[PDB]
Amino acid sequence: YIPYVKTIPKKTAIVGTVCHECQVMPSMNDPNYHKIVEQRRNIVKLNNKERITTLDETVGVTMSHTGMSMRSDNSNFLKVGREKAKSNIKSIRMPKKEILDYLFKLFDEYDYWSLKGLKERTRQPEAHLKECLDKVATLVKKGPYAFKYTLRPEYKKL
Amino acid sequence: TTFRFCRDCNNMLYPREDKENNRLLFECRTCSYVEEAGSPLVYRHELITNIGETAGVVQDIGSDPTLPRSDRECPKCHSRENVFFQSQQRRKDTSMVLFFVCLSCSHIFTSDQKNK
Amino acid sequence: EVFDGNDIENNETKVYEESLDLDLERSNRQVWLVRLPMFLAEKWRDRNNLHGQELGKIRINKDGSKITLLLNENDNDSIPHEYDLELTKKVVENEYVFTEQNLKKYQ
Amino acid sequence: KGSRFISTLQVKLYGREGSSARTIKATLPYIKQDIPIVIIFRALGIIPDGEILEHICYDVNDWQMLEMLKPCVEDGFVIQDRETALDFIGRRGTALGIKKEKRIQYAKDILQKEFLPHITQLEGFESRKAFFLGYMINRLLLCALDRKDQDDRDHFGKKRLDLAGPLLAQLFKTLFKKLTKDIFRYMQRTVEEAHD
Amino acid sequence: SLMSCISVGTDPMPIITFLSEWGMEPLEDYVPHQSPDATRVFVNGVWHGVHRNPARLMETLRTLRRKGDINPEVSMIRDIREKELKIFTDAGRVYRPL
Amino acid sequence: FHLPVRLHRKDTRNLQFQLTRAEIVQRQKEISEYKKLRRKTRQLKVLDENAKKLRFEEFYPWVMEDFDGYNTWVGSYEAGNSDSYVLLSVEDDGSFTMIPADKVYKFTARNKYATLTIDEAEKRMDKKSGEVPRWLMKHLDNIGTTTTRYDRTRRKLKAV
Ligand SMILES: [Zn+2]
Ligand SMILES: [Zn+2]
Repeated sequence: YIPYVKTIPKKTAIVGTVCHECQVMPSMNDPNYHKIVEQRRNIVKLNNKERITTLDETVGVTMSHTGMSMRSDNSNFLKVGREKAKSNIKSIRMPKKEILDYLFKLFDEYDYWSLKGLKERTRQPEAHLKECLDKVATLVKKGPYAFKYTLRPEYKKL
Repeated sequence: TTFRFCRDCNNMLYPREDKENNRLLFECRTCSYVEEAGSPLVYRHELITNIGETAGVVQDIGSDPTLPRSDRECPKCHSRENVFFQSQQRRKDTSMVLFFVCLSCSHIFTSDQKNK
Repeated sequence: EVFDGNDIENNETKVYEESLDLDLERSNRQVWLVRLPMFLAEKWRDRNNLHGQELGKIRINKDGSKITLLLNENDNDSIPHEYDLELTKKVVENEYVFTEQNLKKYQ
Repeated sequence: KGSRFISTLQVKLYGREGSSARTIKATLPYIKQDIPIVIIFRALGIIPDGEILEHICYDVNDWQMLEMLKPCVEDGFVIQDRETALDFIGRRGTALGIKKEKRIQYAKDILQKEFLPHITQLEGFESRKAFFLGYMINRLLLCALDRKDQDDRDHFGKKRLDLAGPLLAQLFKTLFKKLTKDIFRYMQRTVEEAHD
Repeated sequence: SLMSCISVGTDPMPIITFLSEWGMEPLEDYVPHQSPDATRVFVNGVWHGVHRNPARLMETLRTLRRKGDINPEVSMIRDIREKELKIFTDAGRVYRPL
Repeated sequence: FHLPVRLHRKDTRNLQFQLTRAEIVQRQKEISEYKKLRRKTRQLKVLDENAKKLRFEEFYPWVMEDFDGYNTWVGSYEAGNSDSYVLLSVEDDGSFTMIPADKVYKFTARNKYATLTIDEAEKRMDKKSGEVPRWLMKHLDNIGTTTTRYDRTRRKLKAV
């Protein structure tokens, strides 16, 4: 046998047994009869589809929005580039004697610290930030925690 | 030849022999249901077959406008109206005998005078 | 509403507070299966209706062999008031009606 | 209307008149092999052999047609339920991603969306597919029994003339598909490359 | 030929709904052994059901086409011998007046 | 049927070897003794909500099984006449009550004649022999292989 089958329980109940099958058909002797026939006839005489609409405006005016037009697009849909541009900021060099102290506190919080997160937390240029980061920490590329900066064993083993 | 079907699962039965009574039994191959055969015939392969000579005869055959008419006498109701057609078997060995269908009694007779 | 399968651990006792067995109590109830025309079905299958009002009356001859249902005057004189119930199968066999409800999920 | 692709279904009567066993096998798209008709019927939800013949032959006394159907049921006897019939179809399918359990679902989808598409492609229409399949088998047996001549390919009633309308419709359908594909490719490029 | 014309095709669904309302039994409840005289109804090569009195259906269908309710291009064939009723609505069929 | 009967949705995989409701009770009784990154860009094809909802609900078809496993029926959804039916229930006063229909399910019996398995089914049809024996099922039944759930449950229950 198989241990697991993944059933889906539901509350069910038999609430009757069918005894007769019926086909309701309007009586041909009813005074209102032949109105259904007209309704049935109208079913085949109805065309839901609508014909294409042809523009009656001047061709030159219609094409004014096509091609190398002078109009500046006002659409904001899927403007990925615009969104990123607005959010921009840069700090200035935030001298050494303070940053070198801050990293160790950041390292103490967690022993494996990413580059992207570190730039987010420290807000430094990557250029200057690399100098201090390499002086204090090292990166293990070939290990399971690849591309992750970690404090050097000399300072971690304290 | 008549095909038989099982009662418990609707599967078709197959012949079997019972040496205890030397009889013919039709037994199902899945649910072990048996039933004595009413006839000893189990197979037939008619190399020359006449099945399909009048295939397609319906209650409203006379309503077909493409069928030809004839004035031959119906030897079951004595009527002159009828629609006739050739054999419906497409094997290129059948005779050109005509089959007549009466429009008053739905009786089918043939013009054959050799064997009938 | 996913749930365990064989449930050899007996988890249904607390997960659900209702019996999980099919209720074969109301099965002994005569039911007629009726196929309706498009015009009549379009107004009898609406869920914004069926307030328990009178939809008509079923008329059966004393000797049988002929049935007919007559609607009330609520149709607005737009459809026939008399219909013939054609029994496509006098003896209907092995057809049943079963419901479906959600189970209480706590305790 | 809807996809404009064409799928061909062939029901083939193997063996000659001098053979002791002539079976019928049908070719299904994306299956790579010819399957006996009985197995296909079971895959559609018709397990009983009697029900299988009922869809094929519409006459009880037409024993001659039933006799020719005897080998077909004999070949497809080792399969006697829907689940195993679907798995047999699935194993022959050329996907090789389905491992052992998606095979049943994969086979079910093929029989639903790619098998006889001109009837329907929505779930819950296995009965219609089976009845048409029996109709195809019934027609094949009728010709095989010298009761109906093979269909004439020169019959003008079975031919269609494609005018500028249908010809342009297919061209526009193909070109529009390319345009739609190009549009999305721009969206993917625009989203990933951070472009307006 | 001079009088030859080629159809443009129309929607077959209106014809299918008409057949259902006039006694075209759905194929889901078709038992061949309980009715070995029914006529198979085909619309654009699709078997949609069976119908017990093919004469009345054909007369009603022909009358509707002639007066104009059904598009004249729709082709209707009743094979009495084969017990089949075929209705064609697709485009590309060649027809001529008579 | 052997009461009680359960009608729920379950996956139709290895139904032949599935445990019978009575057996789980027997096994449950045994328990008492023991105690004491992505591509970041993908295309989704628009699909009508009705079909997707129908597909999700109908993934696991209805299965009706009795206590002893003597009856096992699997329901298949039907769409031809699902929404064109109306039910009239006869109350115990002579009157009739109308209830619209929702769906139609066709139930087919499962595991009544010791169905084989796919692995063995392919082997037999393959060129293992000229043709499968006419009474192969009878021969294998005596060997004991290829049993049924009802036969599977009775022996285990009797063994206790
Ligand atoms: Zn049997
Ligand atoms: Zn006569």
